Amino acid sequence: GNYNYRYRLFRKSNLKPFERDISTEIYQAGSKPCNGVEGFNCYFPLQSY
Amino acid sequence: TKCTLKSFTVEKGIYQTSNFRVQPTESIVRFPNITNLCPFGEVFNATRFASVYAWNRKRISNCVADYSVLYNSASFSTFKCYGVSPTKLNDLCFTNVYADSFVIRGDEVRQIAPGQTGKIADYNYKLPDDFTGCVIAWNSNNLDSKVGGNYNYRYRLFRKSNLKPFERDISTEIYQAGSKPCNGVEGFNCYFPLQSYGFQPTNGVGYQPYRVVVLSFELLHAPATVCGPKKSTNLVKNKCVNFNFNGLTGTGVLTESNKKFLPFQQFGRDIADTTDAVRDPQTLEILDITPCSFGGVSVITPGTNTSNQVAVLYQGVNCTEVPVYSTGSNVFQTRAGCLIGAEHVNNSYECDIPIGAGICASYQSI
Amino acid sequence: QCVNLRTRTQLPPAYTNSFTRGVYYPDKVFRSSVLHSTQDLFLPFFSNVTWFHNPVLPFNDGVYFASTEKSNIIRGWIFGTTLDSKTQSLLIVNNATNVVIKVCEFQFCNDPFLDVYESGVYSSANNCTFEYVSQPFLKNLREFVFKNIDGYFKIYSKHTPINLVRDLPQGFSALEPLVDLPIGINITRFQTLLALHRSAAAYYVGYLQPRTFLLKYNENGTITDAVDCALDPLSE
Ligand SMILES: *[C@@H]1O[C@H](CO)[C@@H](O[C@@H]2O[C@H](CO)[C@@H](O)[C@H](O)[C@H]2NC(C)=O)[C@H](O)[C@H]1NC(C)=O
Ligand SMILES: *[C@@H]1O[C@H](CO)[C@@H](O[C@@H]2O[C@H](CO)[C@@H](O)[C@H](O)[C@H]2NC(C)=O)[C@H](O)[C@H]1NC(C)=O
Ligand SMILES: *[C@@H]1O[C@H](CO)[C@@H](O[C@@H]2O[C@H](CO)[C@@H](O)[C@H](O)[C@H]2NC(C)=O)[C@H](O)[C@H]1NC(C)=O
Ligand SMILES: *[C@@H]1O[C@H](CO)[C@@H](O[C@@H]2O[C@H](CO)[C@@H](O)[C@H](O)[C@H]2NC(C)=O)[C@H](O)[C@H]1NC(C)=O
Ligand SMILES: *[C@@H]1O[C@H](CO)[C@@H](O[C@@H]2O[C@H](CO)[C@@H](O)[C@H](O)[C@H]2NC(C)=O)[C@H](O)[C@H]1NC(C)=O
Ligand SMILES: *[C@@H]1O[C@H](CO)[C@@H](O[C@@H]2O[C@H](CO)[C@@H](O)[C@H](O)[C@H]2NC(C)=O)[C@H](O)[C@H]1NC(C)=O
Ligand SMILES: *[C@@H]1O[C@H](CO)[C@@H](O)[C@H](O)[C@H]1NC(C)=O
Ligand SMILES: *[C@@H]1O[C@H](CO)[C@@H](O)[C@H](O)[C@H]1NC(C)=O
Ligand SMILES: *[C@@H]1O[C@H](CO)[C@@H](O)[C@H](O)[C@H]1NC(C)=O
Ligand SMILES: *[C@@H]1O[C@H](CO)[C@@H](O)[C@H](O)[C@H]1NC(C)=O
Repeated sequence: GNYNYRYRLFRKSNLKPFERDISTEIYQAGSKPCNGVEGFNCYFPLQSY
Repeated sequence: TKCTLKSFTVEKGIYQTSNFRVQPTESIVRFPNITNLCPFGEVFNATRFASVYAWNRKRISNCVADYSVLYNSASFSTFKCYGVSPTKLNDLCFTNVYADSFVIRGDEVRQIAPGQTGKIADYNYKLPDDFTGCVIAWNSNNLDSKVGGNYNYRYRLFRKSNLKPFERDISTEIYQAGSKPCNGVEGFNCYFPLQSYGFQPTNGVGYQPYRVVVLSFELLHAPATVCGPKKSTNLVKNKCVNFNFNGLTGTGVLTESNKKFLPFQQFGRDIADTTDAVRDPQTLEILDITPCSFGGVSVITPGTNTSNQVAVLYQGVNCTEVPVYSTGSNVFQTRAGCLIGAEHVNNSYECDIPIGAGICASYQSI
Repeated sequence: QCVNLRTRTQLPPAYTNSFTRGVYYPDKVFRSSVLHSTQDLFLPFFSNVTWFHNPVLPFNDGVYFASTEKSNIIRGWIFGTTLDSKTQSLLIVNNATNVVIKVCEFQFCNDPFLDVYESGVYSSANNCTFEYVSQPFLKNLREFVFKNIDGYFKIYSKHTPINLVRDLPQGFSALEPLVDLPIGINITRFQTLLALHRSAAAYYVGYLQPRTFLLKYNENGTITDAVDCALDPLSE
C-alpha cells in the first residue's frame, strides 16, 4: 500500500484558478472552537489514498 | 469630458459623460414565523426501543426539521453522515424521511454501514451500498443494560438467506441447520434463530447497549415537505436596500402604504408586471416599494480655449443625495435636477448653453 | 357495516344552462382598476351543466360543483382511480364541527353514505399518508371548484344567499381560493357523499376547459366582470 499521496478534504471556501494550498491546520467543522485541539468536530484536512 | 470626447480640446457647450445611481446599504430577509416542527424528541427520547430484528420504522413528512441542534449536541457517540455533509441538510431537502431505530452492542456499530457484512448486516438490518442518509448511535448502558440482564432484546443469527436492504424478518420458526426435518422441536440440526442480549452494567465497553437510529431521506416526485427553518431578520424603511420577501427578491426603498390588500393576496403589481406592494409574512402589513434614485450627469463648460472651470448638473435627482463635488460651491435645485458650480442671479439675458425648464447658464464665473 | 339499499338512487340526469357562473381568482396578485387577460382552465359561458336530482363521474381536468343546499345533506367527496386499496384515495368530510381530509387506500363499499346515529363507509383504512383538519366549509348556494395540477390539489369555494326558486341565478360572483394540497395522485373519477337517515337531493356538475378570459379589477382588487374571448365575434 502506497500512502505518500494525500489530498485535501475540507476547506473554508473554494479555490480560485491556479492557486496552491499547502497549509495544514485543524478544521473547525462544528460550532465548538477547536483552538488547535483535535477532537469532536475537528478533523485533519489531509486524507491519504 | 476629455476622455469621453476623445480629444484634448473641448468647445463651449454641455456634454453627457456618465450615469449616477444610489447603492444599496444592506440586505434583509423575511419569512413566516416557522412552526410544525418534526417530532425528533419522541423518537430519540423514547423510553423503550425495539430489538434489532424488529427495528422501529417511523415516517416523517410535512414538518420543519432542525438538524443544527442534533449536530451540535455531543451526547451522540457516533454521528456518521454518508449521503451529504451535515452542514448542508438545512439548505436543500427531500420529500420524505424514514427513521429506523433499535438497540445493538457497542462493537456492532460499524456493521450498520453501506457495503458491510456481519450477523446484524445479514440477519437483522441491511443497508444498500447506494444508501443516502445518516446514522446516529449513543451508549445506553445506564438505561438499556439491566443488572439482571436485558434478556428482552433479541438478535437473529440463523437464516438460509441474507436480509434485503430495508427488509425486516421477524419469523420465529425453528431453523433447520441440517436435512433432518423437525416437528417444531429443536434437535441436533434444529435451533432457534433468535438469541437474547445479555447486557449488564458491568460487562465492559463494547458489550454495552447502544441505541442506533438511521435516517434515510427520499425524493419521490411528490413536492418536498420536510427541511430546515428559513432564517429571517428585521426590516428597515426609507433606505434603498435589497430584499428577499418570501422568495421575491429585488432592490428599492420600502415605505408605508395605505392600499387595502384583500385578505388572500401576497403582493401587488400595477401594470406592465412591475411589483409595487408586498405583505411581510410576520407582521402582515402592506408596504410600498420605490426604486431608489438614479439619473445621468452632464457638464457645462465655456470651452477649453476660454477657461478651465465647469459646472455639473444631475438630471432628475433631488438635491438631497448628491454624494470632491459633494459640497463644492453653492448648489441650485431646479426643475431639471440639481446644479453645482454656478450662481443663480436675478437678471435675465439671452440663452447661451441651454439647461432646461426655461433656465440656462453662461460664462461671465458661471 | 355498509349494505346496499333496496331502492335505486335513480336521479334524473337533466341539463340546464351555466349562464355566467364559475369564475375564480387565478393567482394571488393584487390589481386595482385594470383589465387583465389570462389563459387558464375555466367553465365556458352559457355552457350545458348537468343536474342530478349517486353515480361515479369522470374527473377530467377539473370539476365545478354547485348545490342549492338545504339543512346540510351533502357531507363530503371521494376521489381516486380504482376506488380500492390498490390505489391511494382522497376523502373529504364536513361533519358538524370540523372538516377532515384523508389520503389513504380505503376499501369503500358499493354505496357509501355517512350514516347517522364518525366514518364507517370504508371496510378498512391502511397505509395512510396525509391528514388534515380545519374549520367547517359550510337559500344557500354553495359553489366549489376542484383542480389537480402537477401534484397540487386546489380547492376554491364560495357561499351565496339566494332567493330564486329553481335554477342558477343570472349574476356574477368570483370564487376565492380556499385550500391547497401538496399531494400527487392521478385522480380520474369522483363520488358524492350523503348522510341520509335510515328510513331528493339536487346538485349541478360541470367540466372545465382551457381558454382565455378577460377580467376587470376594481379599485379594491375585487373581480366584478369578465368576458369570454371565444363566445361570439363581439366578445372577440
Ligand atoms: C431529550 O431530552 C433532553 C432533556 O430534556 C433534551 O436535552 C435538552 O435539550 C434542550 C435543547 O437543546 C436544552 O436546553 C436542555 O439543557 C437539554 N437538557 C439536558 C438535560 O441535556 C434533548 O434535547 C431531548 N432530545 C430530543 C431529540 O428532543
Ligand atoms: C408571528 O410571531 C410574532 C412574534 O410572536 C407575532 O407578533 C406578536 O403579535 C401579537 C399580536 O398583536 C403582539 O401582541 C405581540 O407583541 C407580537 N410579538 C412580537 C415579538 O412582535 C406575530 O403576530 C406572528 N404572526 C403570525 C402570522 O403568526
Ligand atoms: C427633496 O426632498 C425633500 C425632502 O423630502 C423635499 O422636501 C419636502 O417637500 C414637501 C413639499 O413642500 C414637504 O411636504 C415635505 O415636508 C418636505 N420634506 C422635508 C423633510 O422637509 C423636497 O421638496 C424635495 N425636492 C423637490 C424639488 O421636490
Ligand atoms: C366532527 O369531526 C371532528 C374532527 O374529527 C371531531 O373531533 C375529533 O373527535 C375525535 C373523536 O375521538 C377526537 O379524538 C379528536 O380529538 C377530535 N378533534 C377535535 C379537533 O375536536 C368531532 O368529534 C366530530 N363531531 C361529531 C359530532 O362527529
Ligand atoms: C404503501 O405506502 C408505501 C410508502 O408510502 C408505498 O411505497 C411506495 O411504492 C412506490 C411504488 O414504486 C414507490 O415508487 C414509492 O417510492 C414508495 N414510497 C412512498 C410512496 O413513500 C406503497 O406503494 C403503498 N402501498 C400501496 C398499495 O400503494
Ligand atoms: C372599496 O373600498 C372603499 C374604501 O374602503 C369603500 O368605500 C367605503 O364604503 C363604505 C360603504 O360600506 C362607506 O361607509 C365608507 O364611507 C366608504 N369609504 C370611502 C373612503 O370611500 C368601498 O365601498 C369599497 N367598495 C367599492 C365597490 O368601492
Ligand atoms: C481661441 O484661441 C485663439 C488662439 O489660441 C485665440 O486667438 C482666440 O481668441 C480664442 N477664442 C476665444 C478665447 O474665444
Ligand atoms: C435675488 O436672488 C436671491 C436668490 O439668489 C433672492 O433671495 C432675492 O430675493 C432676489 N432679489 C430680488 C430683488 O429678486
Ligand atoms: C344540453 O344538453 C341537452 C341534452 O341533449 C340538450 O337537449 C340541450 O339542447 C343542450 N343545451 C345546449 C346545447 O345549449
Ligand atoms: C397516474 O397514472 C399515469 C398513467 O398510468 C402515470 O403516468 C402517472 O405517473 C400516475 N400518477 C401518479 C401515480 O401519481
